[PDB]
Amino acid sequence: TLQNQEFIAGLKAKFAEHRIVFWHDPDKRFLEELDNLELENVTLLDMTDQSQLAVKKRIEIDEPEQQFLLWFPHDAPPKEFDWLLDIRLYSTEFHADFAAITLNTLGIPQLGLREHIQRRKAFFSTKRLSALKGLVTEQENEASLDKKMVAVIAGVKTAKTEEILFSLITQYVNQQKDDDSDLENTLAMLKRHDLEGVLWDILNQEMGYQAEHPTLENLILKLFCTDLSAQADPQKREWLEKNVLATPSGRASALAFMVTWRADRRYKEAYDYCAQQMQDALRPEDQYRLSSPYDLHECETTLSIEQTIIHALVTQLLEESTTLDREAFKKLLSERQSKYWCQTRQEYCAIYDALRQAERLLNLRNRHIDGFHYQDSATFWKAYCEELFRFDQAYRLFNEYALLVHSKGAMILKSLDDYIEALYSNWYLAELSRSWNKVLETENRMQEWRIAGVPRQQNFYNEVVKPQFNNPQIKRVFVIISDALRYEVAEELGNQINTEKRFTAELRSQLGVLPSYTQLGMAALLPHDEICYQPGSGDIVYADGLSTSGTPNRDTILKKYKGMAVKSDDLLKWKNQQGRDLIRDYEVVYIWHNTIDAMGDSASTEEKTFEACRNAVVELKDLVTRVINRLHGTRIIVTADHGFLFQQQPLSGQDKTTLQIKPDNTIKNHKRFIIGHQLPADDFCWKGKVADTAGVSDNSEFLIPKGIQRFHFSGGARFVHGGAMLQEVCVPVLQVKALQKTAAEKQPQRRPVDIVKHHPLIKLVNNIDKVSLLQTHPVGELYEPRTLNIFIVDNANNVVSGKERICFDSDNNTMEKRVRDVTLKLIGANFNRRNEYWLILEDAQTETGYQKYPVIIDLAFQDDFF
Amino acid sequence: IDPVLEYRLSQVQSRISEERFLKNNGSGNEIGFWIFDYPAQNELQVREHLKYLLRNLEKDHKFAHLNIFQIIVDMLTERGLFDRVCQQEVKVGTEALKKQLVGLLNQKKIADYIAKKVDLQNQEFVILTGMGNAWPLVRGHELMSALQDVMGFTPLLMFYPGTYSGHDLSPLAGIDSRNYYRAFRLVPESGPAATLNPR
Repeated sequence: TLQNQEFIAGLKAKFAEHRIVFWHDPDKRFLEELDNLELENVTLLDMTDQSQLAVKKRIEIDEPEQQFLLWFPHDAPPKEFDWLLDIRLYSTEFHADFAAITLNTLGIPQLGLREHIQRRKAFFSTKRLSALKGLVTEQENEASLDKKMVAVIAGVKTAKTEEILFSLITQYVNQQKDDDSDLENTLAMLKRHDLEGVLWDILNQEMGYQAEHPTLENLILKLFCTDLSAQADPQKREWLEKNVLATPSGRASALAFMVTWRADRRYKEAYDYCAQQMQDALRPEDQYRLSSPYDLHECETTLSIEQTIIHALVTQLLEESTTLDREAFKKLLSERQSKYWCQTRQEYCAIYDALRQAERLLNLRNRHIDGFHYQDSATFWKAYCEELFRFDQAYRLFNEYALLVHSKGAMILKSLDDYIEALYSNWYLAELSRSWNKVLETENRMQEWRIAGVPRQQNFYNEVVKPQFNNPQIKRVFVIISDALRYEVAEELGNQINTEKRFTAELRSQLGVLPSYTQLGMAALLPHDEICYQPGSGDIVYADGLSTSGTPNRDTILKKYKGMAVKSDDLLKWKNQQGRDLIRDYEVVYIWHNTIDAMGDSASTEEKTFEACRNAVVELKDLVTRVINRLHGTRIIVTADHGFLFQQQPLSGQDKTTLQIKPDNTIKNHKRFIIGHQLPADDFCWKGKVADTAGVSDNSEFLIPKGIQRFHFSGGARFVHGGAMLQEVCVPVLQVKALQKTAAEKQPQRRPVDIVKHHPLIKLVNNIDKVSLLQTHPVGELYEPRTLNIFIVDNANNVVSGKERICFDSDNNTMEKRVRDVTLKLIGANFNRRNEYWLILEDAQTETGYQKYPVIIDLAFQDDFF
Repeated sequence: IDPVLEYRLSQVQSRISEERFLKNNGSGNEIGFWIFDYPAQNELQVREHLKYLLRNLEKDHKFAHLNIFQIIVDMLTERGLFDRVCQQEVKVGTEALKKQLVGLLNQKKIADYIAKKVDLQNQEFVILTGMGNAWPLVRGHELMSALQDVMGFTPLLMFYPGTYSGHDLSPLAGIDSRNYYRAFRLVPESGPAATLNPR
């Protein structure tokens, strides 16, 4: 009834000003009431069965004053034959359809915006209506309805052109690569409701984009060109300024939008295609070519910008900037490491220390470009321990960083390796060679054995080790014993831990055994009152008559000081809570250690000692565990047996001037030395009294090449060790106590500290009794800080004692000195004697039945003792 | 009134009595056709103006009358030739039949019946009515391609309900993908030359 009153009023409102009114009726909304209709003149035309040509003719030609109400049970007839379409467009429809369902299913109840929603009649289904209700904010207007109807087609849940664009640009990145068209199906569905006009309109109102015939391809050109222009080459901007966004306010939007696209890693993703689009359009990188590299710290636009700066600096290093462009050399580095492509791809970050550590090496080279010179061995040593190993570090580092740019096969720099290596073989090594010869020529320390101030290796356990008992805690610390170490490990490992706490050190160093190979370094440190060379061992050695090699001998050297030893096969994280017990007298305890020596006399890896500067370096910024203040542990005990070299090419002339008469008692002969009796120096051999300098039971002199010259290449030639100087005999008596373990770490399970007892079995006999936790092995950098929830259990973690919650903060010395009585409360004889029982130490921070060690109790109660 | 379309419509009579129209002076040695894209909903204004122009222009020049939808109605009542070309089946089989039922009104042949209605070459022009009723299969640039078979050198004017960008013709809500160029712009879309009735 009232639907008919409003049908009458709606038809009256159409027929007041249009002679012809449509009414499509697939819903058949007023099928019965057709003649109840009050209209002056109006003729209903059910068009469905009509000759629609002859009824257009009826409407237009035949009856030019007659009013008409057209009807169908479907939409228009096919548009190719829709004679009526021009009328259908310029005229009007009576809405037999009801807006209220749509309005309230949008939320939007609004009987005004109803007329635009009526202009959107073909948009609607319950899904879109209610999704739009999910987005509606009923102070809507036609433009917000438009923007939101865009947003509704676009799948976002806020209606803003940047975010819409982010969606559409997702759909563009799809459409450009991976079998999609819902960008253009969205655009077409926008156009279906006039909204695509509103899209490319509000792309001016918000994004300052226009074109006469726009596409997301053209916008992506114009907008790429914006931040491309803002980051363009300052030497070559203008020729790339001319393909940009339609307005500078759009450029500003586009910069804030591209700053967003960078920062908000939601939408980084569209640079998965811009950097592919944006070369072959103009090849502007090939137009830029020789533009300044270090200034481009600013610009992150493409792979090509980056590769410009690469090749512009590869240029500067085949032009081979020994003479150093220092502050421009710096200008780029950290900025690139922090900038987008670097942040995507670490090998690019490596470029900037392939730079930074060459920036070292060539600054270093410049300041010491004739090699180095100082007045005597003490003043050369003084300068060495400031700096004159940093030329190892820097070369090593930057080559490995260059090679870390190259990590993915990107050899995008290669041949300047051959320049900088020629610095090595043919200059760096080549020169100071001669220079510290002129000092040993000045001094003849050969058989003139004193040097100002600096300490000596020749009597260490006899006159230093037990003299470390000057603080009342001290009698003992654990040793790691290592083969081959270019001294700068023992500056990088410590200086790159100047950041650490009571994990601590002091800048100090001292002079080693003069023949630089492993086992004579070992002998002077084998625990002793005297150091032994003896016949039958040759290049194997002793102290107190016990020897540097063979496992049974190796644990036995130490028994004179209660000790024992363990392999590099075993130390690594050598077995858990039993570590409290196997050791408790041992004034000395040993671990063997060998990664770089296993690259050395392994002659296939001598040419690969830059790969020791990789594989061993990934172990050697690291080392310790088992020491920092907790379950009591105290000091460093490792130091250099010998230094060594590396160089990236076949040798110079200065790399191999050679021997005089080799000694008959050759104790070892080697790639860079010989030990043996009666040898004073020569033009390119240093030769002097090992018997003065070594403190070992040894008559010898030495043969050493003066300068970077060399001998019989046993186990190396580009890697060598043996002779007089500090990439061979700087020994790191840095004051040290603990570090950052990864060296010598792999094979055993974990040893998560050790903790329990000071008892045979964990067996207790007082009515309340001491679990005497013998503090012996802390945390450190693999072993545990874990709070201990200590209680006795059966096999299945079921309680049979009181429980204690335990943690520590101590580093105290002398292994006999260190009990903690965690006094547990005990339950008679509940223990089933056919079954095993244990002290659970929970990880008190996760409280599982985490770990346990063996207990049996059946109390002889207190009165049996007292 | 829209004064811009009323001005452009008054320039039908101005171009007709100016030299270029009846002398065909684009190059002169040409069929002197002309172009008149107009705002698509202004049907009534163009129809009624040309119903008036049939009464007014005989003060100046010689012509006759056409009605756009009447010319179609005079030969069809529905797809019509569809219903008639159903006869093709026995003659050559179902291929020609189906292609002639589906692929309707090839526009070349629109020419002759207007030359039977009006002596086109003897007129200075012909005036249309019903105008933007264009949505059968007849298209503006196609009608302008067809009638040059029979108009001779006599001018024809492409009244079209929509736009012609100086190249792309399009009616109504945006249709067709085609151009016309032998015809001169009677008055273009744009500039003060498109709007010369100030106060």
